[PDB]
Amino acid sequence: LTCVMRGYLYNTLKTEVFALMIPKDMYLTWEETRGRLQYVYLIIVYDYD
Amino acid sequence: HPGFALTAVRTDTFEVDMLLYSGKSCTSVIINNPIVTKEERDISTTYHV
Amino acid sequence: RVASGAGLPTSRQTTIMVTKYSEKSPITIPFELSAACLTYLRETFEGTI
Repeated sequence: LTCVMRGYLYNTLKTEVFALMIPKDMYLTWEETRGRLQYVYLIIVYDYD
Repeated sequence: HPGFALTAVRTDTFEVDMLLYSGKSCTSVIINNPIVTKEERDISTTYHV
Repeated sequence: RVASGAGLPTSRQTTIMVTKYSEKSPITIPFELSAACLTYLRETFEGTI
């Protein structure tokens, strides 16, 4: 697998540009209306049950 | 009947076509040639005129 | 001005000076091109049909 450390995800000719896939139950959004640019975070939260 | 007689106020909005008259050379407009500005990315470049 | 008859106050000279000013209202429209368009515009790979 070739993986991207810093950049966009695209073909050899940038003829197509790939998206990042998030499984639905893992997706979070916290504002009613989003601003133009939004940053993506990965959160791991521990429950002490 | 309660012992008062209230008066109601409301505004209705009407959708209107306008007609506008203006005399010959009533105002003078001065313009420059449009200036083009680049912004560069890996996947697309955008031009602002 | 109009000359006055007996008993009525004669009208004095006046000089009235006014100034007017301009206004500004720039406009902007963008257009954008994809990196594949920029690649294929310049580059001719092997020259096939």
